Amino acid sequence: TLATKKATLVAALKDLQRVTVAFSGGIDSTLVLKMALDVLGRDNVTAVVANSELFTDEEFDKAMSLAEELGANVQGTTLDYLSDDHIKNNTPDSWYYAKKMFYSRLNDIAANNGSAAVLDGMIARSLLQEADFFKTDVRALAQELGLTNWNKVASCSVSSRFPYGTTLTHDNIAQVMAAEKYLRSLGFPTVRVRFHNDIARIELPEARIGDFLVFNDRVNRQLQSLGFRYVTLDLGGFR
Amino acid sequence: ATLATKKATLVAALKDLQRVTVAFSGGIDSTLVLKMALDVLGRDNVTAVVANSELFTDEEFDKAMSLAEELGANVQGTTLDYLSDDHIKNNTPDSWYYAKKMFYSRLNDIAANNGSAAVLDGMIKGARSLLQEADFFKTDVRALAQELGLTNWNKVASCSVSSRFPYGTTLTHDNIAQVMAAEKYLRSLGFPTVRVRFHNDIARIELPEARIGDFLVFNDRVNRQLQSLGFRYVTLDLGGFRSGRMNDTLTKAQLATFAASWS
Amino acid sequence: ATLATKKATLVAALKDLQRVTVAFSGGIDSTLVLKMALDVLGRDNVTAVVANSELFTDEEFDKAMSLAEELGANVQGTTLDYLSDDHIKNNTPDSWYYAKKMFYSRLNDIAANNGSAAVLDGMIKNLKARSEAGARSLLQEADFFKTDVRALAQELGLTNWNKVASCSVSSRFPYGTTLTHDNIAQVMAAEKYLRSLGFPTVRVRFHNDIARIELPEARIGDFLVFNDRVNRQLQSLGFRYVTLDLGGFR
Amino acid sequence: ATLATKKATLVAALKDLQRVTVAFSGGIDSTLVLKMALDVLGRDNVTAVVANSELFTDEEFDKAMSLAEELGANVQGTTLDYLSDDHIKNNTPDSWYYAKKMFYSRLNDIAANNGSAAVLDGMIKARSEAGARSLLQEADFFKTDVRALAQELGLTNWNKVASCSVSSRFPYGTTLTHDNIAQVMAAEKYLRSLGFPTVRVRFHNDIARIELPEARIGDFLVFNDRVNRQLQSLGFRYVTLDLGGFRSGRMNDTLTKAQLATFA
Amino acid sequence: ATLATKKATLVAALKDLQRVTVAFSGGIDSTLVLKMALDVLGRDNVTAVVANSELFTDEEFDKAMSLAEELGANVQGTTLDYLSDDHIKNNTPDSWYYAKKMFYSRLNDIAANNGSAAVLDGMIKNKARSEAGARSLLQEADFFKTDVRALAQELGLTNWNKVASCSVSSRFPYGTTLTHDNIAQVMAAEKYLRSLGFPTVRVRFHNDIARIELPEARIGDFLVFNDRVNRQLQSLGFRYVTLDLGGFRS
Amino acid sequence: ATLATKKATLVAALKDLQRVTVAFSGGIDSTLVLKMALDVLGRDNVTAVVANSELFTDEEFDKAMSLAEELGANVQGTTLDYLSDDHIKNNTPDSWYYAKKMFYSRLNDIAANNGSAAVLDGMIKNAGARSLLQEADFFKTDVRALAQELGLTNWNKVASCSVSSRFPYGTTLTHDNIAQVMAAEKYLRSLGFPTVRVRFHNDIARIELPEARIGDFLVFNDRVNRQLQSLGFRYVTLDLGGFR
Ligand SMILES: Nc1ncnc2c1ncn2[C@@H]1O[C@H](COP(=O)(O)OP(=O)(O)OP(=O)(O)O)[C@@H](O)[C@H]1O
Ligand SMILES: Nc1ncnc2c1ncn2[C@@H]1O[C@H](COP(=O)(O)OP(=O)(O)OP(=O)(O)O)[C@@H](O)[C@H]1O
Ligand SMILES: Nc1ncnc2c1ncn2[C@@H]1O[C@H](COP(=O)(O)OP(=O)(O)OP(=O)(O)O)[C@@H](O)[C@H]1O
Ligand SMILES: Nc1ncnc2c1ncn2[C@@H]1O[C@H](COP(=O)(O)OP(=O)(O)OP(=O)(O)O)[C@@H](O)[C@H]1O
Ligand SMILES: Nc1ncnc2c1ncn2[C@@H]1O[C@H](COP(=O)(O)OP(=O)(O)OP(=O)(O)O)[C@@H](O)[C@H]1O
Ligand SMILES: Nc1ncnc2c1ncn2[C@@H]1O[C@H](COP(=O)(O)OP(=O)(O)OP(=O)(O)O)[C@@H](O)[C@H]1O
Ligand SMILES: [Mg+2]
Ligand SMILES: [Mg+2]
Ligand SMILES: [Mg+2]
Ligand SMILES: [Mg+2]
Ligand SMILES: [Mg+2]
Ligand SMILES: [Mg+2]
Repeated sequence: TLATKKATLVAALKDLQRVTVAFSGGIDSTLVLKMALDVLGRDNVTAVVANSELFTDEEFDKAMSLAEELGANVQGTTLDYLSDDHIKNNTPDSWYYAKKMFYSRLNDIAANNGSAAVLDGMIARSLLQEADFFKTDVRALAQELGLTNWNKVASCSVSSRFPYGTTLTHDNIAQVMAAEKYLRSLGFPTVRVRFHNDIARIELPEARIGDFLVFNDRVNRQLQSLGFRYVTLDLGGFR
Repeated sequence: ATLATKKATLVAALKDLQRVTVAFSGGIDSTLVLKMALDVLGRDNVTAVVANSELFTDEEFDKAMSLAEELGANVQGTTLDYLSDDHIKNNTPDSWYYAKKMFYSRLNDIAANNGSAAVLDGMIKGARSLLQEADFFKTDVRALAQELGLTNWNKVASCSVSSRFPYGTTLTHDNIAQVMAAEKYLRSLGFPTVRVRFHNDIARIELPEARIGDFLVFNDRVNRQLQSLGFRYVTLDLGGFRSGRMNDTLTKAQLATFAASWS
Repeated sequence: ATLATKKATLVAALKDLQRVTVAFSGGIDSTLVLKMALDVLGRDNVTAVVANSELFTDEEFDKAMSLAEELGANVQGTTLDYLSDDHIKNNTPDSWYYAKKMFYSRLNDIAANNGSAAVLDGMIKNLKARSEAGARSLLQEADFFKTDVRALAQELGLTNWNKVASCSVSSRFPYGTTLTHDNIAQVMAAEKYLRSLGFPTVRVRFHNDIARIELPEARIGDFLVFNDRVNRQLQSLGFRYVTLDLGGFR
Repeated sequence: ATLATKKATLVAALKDLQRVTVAFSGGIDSTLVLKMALDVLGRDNVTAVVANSELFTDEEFDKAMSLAEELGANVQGTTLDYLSDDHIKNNTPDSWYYAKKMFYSRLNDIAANNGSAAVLDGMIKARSEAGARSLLQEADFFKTDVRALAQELGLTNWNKVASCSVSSRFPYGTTLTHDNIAQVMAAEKYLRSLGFPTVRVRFHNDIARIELPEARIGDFLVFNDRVNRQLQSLGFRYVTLDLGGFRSGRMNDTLTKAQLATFA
Repeated sequence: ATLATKKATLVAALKDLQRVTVAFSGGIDSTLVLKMALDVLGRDNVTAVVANSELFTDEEFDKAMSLAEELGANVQGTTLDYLSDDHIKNNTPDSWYYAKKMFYSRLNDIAANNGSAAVLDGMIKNKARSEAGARSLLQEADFFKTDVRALAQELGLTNWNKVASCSVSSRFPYGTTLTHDNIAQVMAAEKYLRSLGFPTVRVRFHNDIARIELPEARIGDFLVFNDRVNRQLQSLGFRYVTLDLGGFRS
Repeated sequence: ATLATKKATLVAALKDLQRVTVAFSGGIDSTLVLKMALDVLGRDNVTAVVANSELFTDEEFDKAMSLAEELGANVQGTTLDYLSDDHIKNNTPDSWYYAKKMFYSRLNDIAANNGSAAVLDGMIKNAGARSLLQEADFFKTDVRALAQELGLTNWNKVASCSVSSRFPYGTTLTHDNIAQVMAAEKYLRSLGFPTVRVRFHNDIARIELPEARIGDFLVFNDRVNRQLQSLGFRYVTLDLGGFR
């Protein structure tokens, strides 16, 4: 039952005392943070929102507001992922070196503010995952707590827009980020502007490509003014 | 009158029954009944029963079983053999009634053995439909479900696969699986509301009209996929899913007459 | 041989016949036969005949009638009752021979009654019913292939002819399905309505209570604005379900 | 009767007249009259007149002048100011008639000054007021007889594109101006330039209401934004697409085509 | 500083007022106010008022009345005749203000007649209200949008009208006279279009023209309804039914 | 000037030349020229030459050979190797110049060897070759009018362009990369899109379509994607700007 799973989560937090919660602003880390606040109190919880080049300022700013809005003391940290050459040169194992810096930075903060653990929200401790929370358990328990506000856009590292072996730069990331942001603003929340030097190759879910046709000309000019020479749509669609 | 009066009628009927067996489909209506029964009578006085059958997907049974447990109910699966009844097997126009009889015979048998005073279902405006007795309309169901914190249920209206077949066509495991696989494939492309109507060698696909503009990119893949499942011709119904429900005043009048001409 | 030798062969055969009846479909081949008959024998000595029937559209008929007039021929329409022949009515693979037999029988009656020496059709080189009725395919006898037809038509200044290939409506019904006046009309009215929307190439395949519409796949995107009207229009023609074949044309 | 008799009637009427002024639009009908007039009376006895005006495109006028020259006729262009008549300028339901009145008046003036015996048009009361002669109609030509004789005469060049007075883009009672006429003409030309040869930009003050064949509306969506901006820069505040399309109800099922005709 | 400090300011202002009349729209803000008013003053000391009018739909009124009941408040509906004010009727750029003037006038009449010490609305930190002395307690306690959601969550509030309504006058050009008939026809058109799956829509009124505003991303799927939408809005009184090429809020 | 006047100028020039070799593409312009030459000089005094090459399609070549015979000309096929020239093969902005040199050079050899007085092509208004339509001031509208008057109706209506334009400047043309682009465009034309470019970007194909056609193309996305991948592209894409 959900009530049995919440007790597992309630009990696990009680044993840990002071915690540092890795907070993404999504529904999962939102549930963890609110449950931590409810059982341990605001003086014993630290919300950490990681800012970095591989994810959007909109997600960072949204998460920072939501943690404060949920009543947690919130702290920002900036990771410089591109200082790592594996990330900078986008190898197939970049993902690994990024996570190392992420968890290292939160492990440093937790040891430095007296936390007993770093917590995350995977379906470090994933107490939701240890308590056998499914996606549906997350929804019911959050509604029960009166939670309705969280970032519903699933973010993924911008390195996925670049081929392996391509050097990431500050300029490349900003160009892809602005292009994807413009496209979401047209009504397409799921999109990728895959970077191929002078070509942008846009990925949309195949079910959305018919609706996109009204925007062809505007997207072409906009992504050209961001620096692409050719703006194209992948016939295979998203993934 | 207000929702609170409708809720109070519901609480009162539940307490009077003491022990209930709740037929739980996973839709929003039976969820509210199940939630209310647990809350007023307690978990030891409620048995959630989910009927699994050949006419419905294992996906709906599994989803329903998990939701009943997640709400804190003891839930037991039971399997009905609808195709053992000749009216159902040959899909007569009253097949629905013998299916419902076989359904309710099974839940009354379960109720007698677990000491329940009644079988509850989620019918709204031998079994008891407390939502209907308390004058719940569809909007009342949604308001109390929101008030109660209920957010998980199957939001796609489930329907017996017999409706995909003409009256008089014999249902088989082969033709049922053929219809379900076609519907599962179409859902897997992003069309959660769809019907693959069976007409022997013709597949007639029904979509919400608002989605048919999106579908064209899949024409060739759906054609070839449904052919390998056994159809010779794969077609899209021009009237779409629930023809006439979206139409202007004159053409809903016209399509309703067309729909009555084949009564 | 040269186009000129083939043209000369055709001219001499026409001269020998003096008076002719041309089976005129409006297509390029009988257009060439008809124009040549006119040029060699004169308008007074040529009767152009367009057959109207239940298995083909009135639009194809009226178009041929106007085209023959435009070439300067006296044209007469005749009606065939193909469904009175049970071999046609029962839609077997050999129905088309009995259709052509009835067709050539009517043209021989017309030719006999106006004193023509032959019935002419536009068969070209690369048919039993034609020879058994004694009709002449002078383009085929003169070794005209399709490019010879185009070459002589260009030389004659012919530029207007019916470019739409006609097909008997019986292809809308599966083999063994009985043709009736009502089910033929139902398919014809349906296809005529769909063409009127801007789809000149279309098929309404008959499957009793199901209409299965075939469109060129490149046109299906345009069709969506018409879904509801086509659905209701074809139900009012008697179908229970109106469907679009996901496979497209043929 | 027979085609040969209809041609003879036409030839004789031409001979009885001896000198004519032929109203030449460039269409097939006035092309046939002009060719027959030349053949019977000779170029010195035929004057081709092409009327230019604000209610039609410059392309069609220039096209007609060249076509008459191609037939070997002495041709005169004349310009009409239809907007000087208040019925035309204020677009009343009878505006068309006063347009023809001004048209036939100007051609009669030309014919009287060059010594023609009649004005000829290619029609198959403004003519009975002016004295205009429709010799094809007096000889009972139908449309196919016009086609037969044009082919028989070896005519192959004429304007096959249907022209329509731009006054039809304006509601009755709306004042035509040089500006709003040019505004409508510029809009339709832009839409034709995108690949839409059958189109109307109906004028509704600050609104443009575009009529397209419905089979084209799906492809048109790729141009929405460019059309919106282009027609706004021509002076419309709102650029809209008629949901009923070009010639509403002509492509509707029987029930809803009679309900669309009832509403109108 | 903190939500708690802001909540405290609001609670004290509520206590100081003892008895209040709450202007309840059904939205999140006035939902927060009404819940705070009920929790602090008790159900006998708060009157929830939902304004019904021609410039808004019966559906939003029915939702707000029902929502106020769900919160456990005594709620009373009142009807405003916005069209009685000629500034509103002739839709000048100042129509909005004369509407709010009439609104706050009616709420003061109710509050004075039930013995309330103030009318409360749900204005937050982010006009004709101050020209009536109505109190925006969330605004005085410096509630921003995040504070409203933060406190609503803490109070267990999850149910409110999430669809922001908009006065139907925005469908009419400045200088256009609003009538009972043209308001109702614009409202029925938008309702019919919402019923097709377009919750964000505008039917702009231009006498005999309806100019429909849709999000551009929806227009590809909308084509399947063109003819039905065309005939439906003509049956409502439009002579022409059109789609704005610029989309929603062009 | 009237069409009859320009045609008369054309007739006189042809008579003046007596014997000509006509560079025949199958398009409307060279079709008009070829027909006028045949009509004025007779089949014995006209040689139609159709150039086959690696930069233009075998289909357009076969169509012209058929069209020349149908027009009543003795027609000769000749094969050019544009790629044997390094300027062409290395695809610079000067490639066109060497291509035209090689083209007119081969036609001059043919014309000199059969005794023609000139090579004729179909240039219209707006080298060692005569463009009689341009000298007689034919515009596109005059070409069509005279073509109709002559009863000409059959010609290749899709405007041809050297395949080298599918590759960026500085990209070396190969037999393989050309064939890959030629197969991709042929597949696309076979679906009903006679105007298309498959622009080559190594592992990316960038398809250009007339924008008016892009709405209908969507029913083909997956098949074009799969087909152009088996031809060797990794990503198959559509240019949002459309054709040209
Ligand atoms: N900027 C970030 N800052 C802090 N924590 C993060 C951040 N991004 C990801 N995480 C942490 O890592 C966990 C898993 O990350 P991820 O976003 O990939 O999965 P998720 O399903 O979206 O979880 P969530 O719903 O919490 O966002 C989050 O629950 C969260 O604890
Ligand atoms: N497989 C099933 N297993 C158990 N109970 C079922 C099942 N299907 C239907 N029911 C029960 O019988 C009632 C009838 O459900 P039905 O599908 O006919 O309408 P419904 O609106 O979908 O109901 P609901 O919202 O409760 O799912 C359900 O409310 C539920 O109580
Ligand atoms: N409705 C018809 N009316 C008169 N003759 C017809 C008709 N249909 C076919 N024919 C005659 O029979 C001949 C064969 O017609 P068929 O359609 O099988 O071949 P075709 O290639 O289309 O020839 P064509 O170019 O003349 O149309 C025609 O050339 C014509 O002479
Ligand atoms: N600009 C114009 N200039 C001179 N005459 C004109 C002009 N427009 C129309 N006409 C003349 O008035 C007659 C009627 O023209 P109308 O457009 O009404 O019919 P039509 O069927 O198109 O005739 P046509 O084939 O000659 O174009 C024409 O036949 C022609 O004689
Ligand atoms: N029909 C109405 N009846 C009663 N009060 C209303 C009504 N409409 C608006 N209001 C009141 O006026 C205040 C502001 O109105 P408005 O809708 O413009 O802003 P809002 O930000 O949407 O507020 P809310 O979230 O409460 O709906 C509302 O918070 C509410 O107190
Ligand atoms: N494969 C080719 N073979 C023979 N001649 C050619 C060929 N391609 C071009 N030409 C000749 O050179 C001239 C210029 O051709 P080009 O394609 O560049 O322009 P064009 O407008 O298409 O002319 P056309 O209508 O005749 O094809 C042609 O008219 C023709 O005379
Ligand atoms: Mg997340
Ligand atoms: Mg259900
Ligand atoms: Mg034929
Ligand atoms: Mg005309
Ligand atoms: Mg609101
Ligand atoms: Mg060419």
